[PDB]
Amino acid sequence: NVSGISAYLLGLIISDGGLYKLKYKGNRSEYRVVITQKSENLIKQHIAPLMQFLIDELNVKSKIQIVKGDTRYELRVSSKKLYYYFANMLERIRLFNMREQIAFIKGLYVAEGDKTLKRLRIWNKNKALLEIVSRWLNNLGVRNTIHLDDHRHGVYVLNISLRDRIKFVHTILS
DNA sequence: GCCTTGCCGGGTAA
DNA sequence: GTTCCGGCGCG
DNA sequence: CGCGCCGGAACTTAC
DNA sequence: CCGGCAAGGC
Ligand SMILES: [Mg+2]
Ligand SMILES: [Mg+2]
Repeated sequence: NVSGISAYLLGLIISDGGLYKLKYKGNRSEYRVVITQKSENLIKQHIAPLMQFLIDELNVKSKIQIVKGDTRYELRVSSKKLYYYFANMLERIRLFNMREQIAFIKGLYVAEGDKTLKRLRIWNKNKALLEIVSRWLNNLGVRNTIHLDDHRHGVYVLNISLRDRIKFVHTILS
């Protein structure tokens, strides 16, 4: 159970939130696992109980916080343990098994994919990350390309070929 | 001649 | 998305 | 005194 | 993220 939900959550974190090691007025600190999202409902209904499931399984004692901001809501767990659990998992991403790869790619697409489904695309500034995913998708028989989509901000796009539309949607999304 | 997809500019949602 | 701010508890 | 959870949100920009 | 434009192939 745990590996799949972890990879999915990491997907969301990487793309719509982040992992933060903080240093405050002497000499305090904080370790944060964050996912931000426009919809408070999606955070409470879908994301938070998955995070809560993981927290319980890992015996993390921190609580899930939901903080209102100007433009989005923030799901935040303040936990050194959870922070390293995800940061280490991120470093070892190349060792993911198929269940984890599929969950992670799914997270990526929910967070930052072409949601219109007329085109199948994933955006990110991290080319290296997209190239891992690109390799995974090839082994799943999903052809794709990576190109610099935005010369302003250095944002690359991973475009999934519509020739493999069906296989992508059914393997990754459904 | 239709589809796919590279390219790019605006602008919310991170 | 990121890192500032203000709290608090703990050894 | 040094570190780590809590709650907020101004500030900045990648999708 | 979105979505219009258009250039490149069956
Ligand atoms: Mg992102
Ligand atoms: Mg998003």
